[PDB]
Amino acid sequence: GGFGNQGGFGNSRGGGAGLGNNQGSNMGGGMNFGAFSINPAMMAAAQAALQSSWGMMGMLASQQNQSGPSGNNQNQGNMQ
Amino acid sequence: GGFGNQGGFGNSRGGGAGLGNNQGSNMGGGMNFGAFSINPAMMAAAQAALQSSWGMMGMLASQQNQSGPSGNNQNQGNMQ
Amino acid sequence: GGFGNQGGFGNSRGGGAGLGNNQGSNMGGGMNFGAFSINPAMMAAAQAALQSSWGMMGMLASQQNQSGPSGNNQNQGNMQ
Amino acid sequence: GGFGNQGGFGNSRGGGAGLGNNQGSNMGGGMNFGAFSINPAMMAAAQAALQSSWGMMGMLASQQNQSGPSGNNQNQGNMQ
Amino acid sequence: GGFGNQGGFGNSRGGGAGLGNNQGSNMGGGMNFGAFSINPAMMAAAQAALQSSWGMMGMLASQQNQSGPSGNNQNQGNMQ
Repeated sequence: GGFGNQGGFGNSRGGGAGLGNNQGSNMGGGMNFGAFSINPAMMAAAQAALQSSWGMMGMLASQQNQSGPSGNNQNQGNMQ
Repeated sequence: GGFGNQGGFGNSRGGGAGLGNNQGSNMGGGMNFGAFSINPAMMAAAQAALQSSWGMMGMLASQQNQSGPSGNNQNQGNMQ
Repeated sequence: GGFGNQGGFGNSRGGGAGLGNNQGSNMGGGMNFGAFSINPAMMAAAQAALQSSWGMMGMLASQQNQSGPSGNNQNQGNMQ
Repeated sequence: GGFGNQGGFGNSRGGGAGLGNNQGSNMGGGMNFGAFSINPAMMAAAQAALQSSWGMMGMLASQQNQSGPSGNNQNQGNMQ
Repeated sequence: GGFGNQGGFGNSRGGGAGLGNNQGSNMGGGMNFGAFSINPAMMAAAQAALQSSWGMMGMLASQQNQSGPSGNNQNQGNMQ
């Protein structure tokens, strides 16, 4: 019942793996995630823009504006 | 019943693997995810734009504008 | 009953694998996912634009505009 | 009953594998997914544009515009 | 009964494999999926545009415009 509720996860002998119950939100743009593993190796590189939105009885006569990244330089070295 | 509710995951002896129950949201644009594994190896590279939206009794006479990434330079090294 | 509800996943001795119950949302544009595995190896490269939308009694006299990524340079190294 | 509801998956001794119950949403544009496997090997490369939409008693006198990626350069190395 | 409902999958001793119940949505444009397998090997390459739409008592005096990817360069290396 009600409005906009979200239940719990991983309880009462929890188990499994994943991503769940996201409303109006953003996940990424250069990110690594590792749990319960042996000798993981991960590389990520991103040039990105992300925009998101959720509205109930709302988001009315409104506005959301974004200009992306422009004109940058970046250097990351080695890992031996 | 009600409006916009989301149930829980991985409970009461949870198990399995995945992605579930996303409303108006974004997942990606350069990302790695690894759990419960042996010797994983992962590479990701992205040049991207993502835009998303969910509205009930809402999102009315509104606006959502995005200009993507322009004119960048990026270098990532080796992993030995 | 009600409006826009989503049930839970992986409960009460959960099992299986996949992607389910997505409304107005985006998944991809350079992404790897690996669980419960032995010696996985994954490579991904993307140049992309994604745009998405869900509306009930809504999304009315509205607008959604996107310009993609333009004019970038990117280099990712080796993994030995 | 009601409007726009989605039932749960993988419960009460769950099993199987796949993709289900997607409304107005996008999945792909450079992506790998691997669960419960031995020695998987995966390669993906994409140059893409994806656009999607779902509307009930809605999506009225509205607009959705996309310009794709233009003029980029990208290099990803080896995995030995 | 009602409008636009979708039932659950993989429950109560679930089994099988596939893709089901998609409304107005897109799946592909460079993507691999592998579960419950031994020594899988997969390669995918795409240059693509996808556009999709579902409307009930809706999608009225509206518009949906897409320009595809133009003028890009991309190189992905070996996997030994």
